[PDB]
Amino acid sequence: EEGARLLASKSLLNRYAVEGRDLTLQYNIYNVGSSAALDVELSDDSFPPEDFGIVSGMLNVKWDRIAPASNVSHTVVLRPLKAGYFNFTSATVTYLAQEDGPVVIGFTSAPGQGGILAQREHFLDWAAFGVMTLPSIGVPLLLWYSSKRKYD
Amino acid sequence: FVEPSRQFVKDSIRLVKRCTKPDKEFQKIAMATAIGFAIMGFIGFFVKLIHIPINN
Amino acid sequence: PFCVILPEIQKPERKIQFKEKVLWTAITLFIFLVCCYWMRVILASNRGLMALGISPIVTSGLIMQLLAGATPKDRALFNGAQKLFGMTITIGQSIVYVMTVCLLITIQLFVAGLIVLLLDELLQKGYGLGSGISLFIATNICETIVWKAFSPTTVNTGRGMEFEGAIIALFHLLALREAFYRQNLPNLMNLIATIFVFAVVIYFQGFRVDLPIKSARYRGQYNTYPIKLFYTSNIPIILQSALVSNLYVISQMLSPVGGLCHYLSPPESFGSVLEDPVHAVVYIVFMLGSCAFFSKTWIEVSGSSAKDVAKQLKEQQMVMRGHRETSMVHELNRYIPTAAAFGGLCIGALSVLADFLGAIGSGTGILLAVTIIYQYFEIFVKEQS
Amino acid sequence: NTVVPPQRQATFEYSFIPAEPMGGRPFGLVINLNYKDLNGNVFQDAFNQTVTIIEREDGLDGETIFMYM
Repeated sequence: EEGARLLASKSLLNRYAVEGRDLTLQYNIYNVGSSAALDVELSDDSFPPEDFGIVSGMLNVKWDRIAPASNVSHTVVLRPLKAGYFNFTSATVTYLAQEDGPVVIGFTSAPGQGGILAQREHFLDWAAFGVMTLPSIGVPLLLWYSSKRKYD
Repeated sequence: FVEPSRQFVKDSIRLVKRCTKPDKEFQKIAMATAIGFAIMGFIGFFVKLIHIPINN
Repeated sequence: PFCVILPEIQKPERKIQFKEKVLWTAITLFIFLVCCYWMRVILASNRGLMALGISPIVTSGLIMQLLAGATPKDRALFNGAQKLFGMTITIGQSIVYVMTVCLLITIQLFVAGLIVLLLDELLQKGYGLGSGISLFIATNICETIVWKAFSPTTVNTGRGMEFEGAIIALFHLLALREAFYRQNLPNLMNLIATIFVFAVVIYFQGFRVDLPIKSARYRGQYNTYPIKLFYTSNIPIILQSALVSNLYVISQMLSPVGGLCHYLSPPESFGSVLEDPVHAVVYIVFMLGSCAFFSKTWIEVSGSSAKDVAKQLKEQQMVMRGHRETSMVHELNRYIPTAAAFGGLCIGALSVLADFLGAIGSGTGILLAVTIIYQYFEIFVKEQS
Repeated sequence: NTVVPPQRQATFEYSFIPAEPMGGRPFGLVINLNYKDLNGNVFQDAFNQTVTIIEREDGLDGETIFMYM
């Protein structure tokens, strides 16, 4: 009898979980009304094709079910290709309400950009970058200690 | 080439060292100047509070 | 040959008591303040028939003097020529108002044509509250002193009651939130910061290098020639930076806090604003450099350089204790050129400190006020034994 | 531009955050159905609502500013 319809906004949770992490987009629903909605539509219209790849090509998922039994799929597995700057553009979640029929055009677009550098040559990236140069850390100290032992 | 800059600040330093400044003397001179400034500001406040009562 | 048909006005030549000047010359400005470019207002005035009348009257004198410098025959052309431009300056602001049937509005300018012309010459004689700076201090301090009296007399509310004042509103608030929102009527907080600016400026005002000086004929008392740290009156330095700021703004408006080009703009925020320092830090760099540039060039043109001061002292027969006349310049050059460069830098830095702290008067302008009120202080102390 | 047949409903969301402080003052929130036919004119077929908030602090970090004061 009330509203509280789909609010599946894409948030900038981590931007770094593990090396080669594939984004697990998840959709949240919070509704208390006793009625039901039909003809779900999950479309990946606004996604970066260069940095994130969709599992089932162009995702166009139709569910048309309101039941605690189960759901078709809400765990979208975006598989990245290479390290760089990734943008969480948006995720299209429309509903073809059987009560009315026209598309409920709703997609949450956010300017969330994150950087993941090369894992092998954030934490692992910057750590590997810092530990890359070995001689500059030890050789000056080696010479200093040699001078100390020659003088002490 | 940046030497004139190094010159200028240094000269500025010298000026501050050469300039006479209120040291105990700070108390006396600053208090006298502040009293003068306060009384002059009070005179200014008094002279510029005459046109208000036209609206009340 | 056609300019020898206008007479002039007379002046008194007798000693006048100071009480008459302090009591009579400080009044009659209410007629100009009956009505009390909002950013540009700080130049001379606010209303766009009243207009300003501060700059034009001294501008006429500057024009006549420069024409003279470009003799009884020329003397008679001084007081007579100001009336030639007196009508031009009055209509100048009105026609500007017209561009950015309206011809009937010109009747309102009939009274305003001569309102300030009479006062132009009379105020100069006496105590010495001339050069239009007496007008500036009166209005500048007014926005600071009547600011407190505004709160009891304010009728507008907006969202909270104000007809009964806001300084003491314990019944309205109480619990009581003494830390209210100072976005309008900041009278509670700006007074805290401004008094700090008043104390710091007067401390730097007293800085000067005292140069030993003696009469070239009499043995005995030694006097000091004072070279002030600023060494330049605040008006020559701050105006040269104020005018260029006004000239920049009017140019951009014809060709900036909202919906305007924001390439160059003074920072303005409660507390601190920082998104890209490449804008904030550049503003102070250009402000400090210009002030020193303006102060350093002013002495070269105002006859206050080291070379000119020695000529003044030679004329007055004053010499250094153990130096020749030619060595006057060298000792003066030890302090005079660097005092103007550093003094202009300091006074500019005080404006940045005044602006950043958000004192009364939006920081800028109070430096002009504190100096001039100090400028007449030296007269006041010496006239009282 | 939502289209709904009769006896059915469609859900829409809005979110407003008062920049200026407010409290104990409802605003309009009037519902106007802007349905237009081929003629090209819209007929206005219009209730109100309420809004309120308690103000404690505001700014980038209001708490630290008030504590500093």
